Amino acid sequence: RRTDPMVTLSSILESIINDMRDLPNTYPFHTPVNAKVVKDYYKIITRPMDLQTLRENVRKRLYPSREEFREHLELIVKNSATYNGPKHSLTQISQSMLDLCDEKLKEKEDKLARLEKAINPLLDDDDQVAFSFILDNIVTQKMMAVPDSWPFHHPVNKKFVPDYYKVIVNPMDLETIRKNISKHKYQSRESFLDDVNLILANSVKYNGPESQYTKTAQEIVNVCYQTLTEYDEHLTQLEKDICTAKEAALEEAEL
Repeated sequence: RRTDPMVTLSSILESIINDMRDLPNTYPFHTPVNAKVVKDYYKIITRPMDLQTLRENVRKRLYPSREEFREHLELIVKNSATYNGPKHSLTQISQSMLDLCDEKLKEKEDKLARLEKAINPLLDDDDQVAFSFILDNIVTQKMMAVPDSWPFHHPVNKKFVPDYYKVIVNPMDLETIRKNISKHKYQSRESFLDDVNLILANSVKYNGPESQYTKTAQEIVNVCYQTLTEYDEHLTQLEKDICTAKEAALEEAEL
């Protein structure tokens, strides 16, 4: 049953690296230029690339799609253009590798498009963006409007509260939550609420259960819950559409 789409994609990329390595005359691009032999090379080339580095990157799961892989590959040709010359023999050799890569990626175009959706199912998904937008409005319109909430709007300032980060191991604030929303970190309200509740847990632990600041944090948490309830039906639909889209993508990658 379930194979990880990033493993499947990386294996195709790795196979392409090996086909490029096999090509005649490509050896100077297999490994990084040796600084001790080409003494000025890294003064000219500031983003170096070679087949070994590319393969380590594939291994490290750095590429979620064709596009980021190809970009790095192309840097091998651009760097040769710059260093050896746009029309130099070595530059035509590097281009021979880019050309083989494109041919192999065209060959596997349908499987790759499916792996790529499975790896990043919610890129430009209107349901995720709509869901994020509603959460961001709960934060800015409701949670940040709680009287005296400002000290929870941004991370605690160490300058005025110097033991904070010694006491609190997992700090959280509304600005950090908004940054998470902006990056579409939350797919359902459960993970958003983990962060919102962490704000109150930190204040119960640092300021104490009866502190005025804990009472404020408690009101921020209450308004968050009340507004989510208000919007429950609309949010359930979005959550359903998001969780379903992820699953459908992972299955079409298998099938």
